[PDB]
Amino acid sequence: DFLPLYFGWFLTKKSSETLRKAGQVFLEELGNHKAFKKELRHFISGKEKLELVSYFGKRPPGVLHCTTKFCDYGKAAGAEEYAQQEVVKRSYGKAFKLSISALFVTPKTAGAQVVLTDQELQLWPSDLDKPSASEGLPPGSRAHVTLGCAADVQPVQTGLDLLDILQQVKGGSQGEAVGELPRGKLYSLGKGRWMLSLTKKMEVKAIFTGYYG
Repeated sequence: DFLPLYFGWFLTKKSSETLRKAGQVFLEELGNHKAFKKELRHFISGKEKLELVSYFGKRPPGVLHCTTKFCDYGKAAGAEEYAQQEVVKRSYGKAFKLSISALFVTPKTAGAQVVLTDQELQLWPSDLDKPSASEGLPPGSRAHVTLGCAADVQPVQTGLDLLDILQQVKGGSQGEAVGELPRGKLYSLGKGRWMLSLTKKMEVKAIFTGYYG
């Protein structure tokens, strides 16, 4: 009896359209921003302008999601232990509201930061060999929605990318906002990394369930 490929919160059609459009507008605004344009060298080693919607060409086709535990049908470490928790079984098929606090972009991925409630944090995995990228950071900090990936990148990168962006804000290194977009303040973390802090947290609805490929 096998597990899904992964468990996660799957956004409603409506919420996915909303966040998807938010991400795309952000990519069109970021790519046109003069602060971004003057840093293109720290972005692509390739003078004309980069179109980020095109740059992030591998995108989710339909509904968006926030992954909790990648299971690979039970091949992944901790997959069974995770799937067996009462809270997971109990939460299966239930609606949740997810709060997105920021949109981000690196040379590798574009995504949205999810800020989990403590209830939702109960559905966040407690891995038995923790990532040194994750470590130092409050649990669930890795929670995100993938918006796009560059050609050579696997969408699991997005999470590592977000933890990286946050490792720096932990060291108070985000620095001074270099711009004001209609939705929030634009931060340049360097190394091709960008973060938009939303003035107002987007709220999205999603169903907690398992995806089987």
